[PDB]
Amino acid sequence: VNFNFNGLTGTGVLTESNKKFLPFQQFGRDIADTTDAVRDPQTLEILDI
Amino acid sequence: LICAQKFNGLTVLPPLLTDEMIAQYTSALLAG
Repeated sequence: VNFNFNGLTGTGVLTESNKKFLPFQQFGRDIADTTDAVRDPQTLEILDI
Repeated sequence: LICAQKFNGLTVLPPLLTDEMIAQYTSALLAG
């Protein structure tokens, strides 16, 4: 599925939350400069891309 | 880090001979 969160776009498949993040943290970009952990800005959902 | 490298189309390919057949070849060499 294509997805668009907070203006930033992309595509792929989705997985539920497994990490912990930080109380204000919503962006989970990894070592390879790739978005793989996002947060829903309307309900507290953390997702894996 | 391997899957992140794989996901941008930089796909590695497995060797034709696996490790167990290499071990079998070496064991045959030691036996001979």
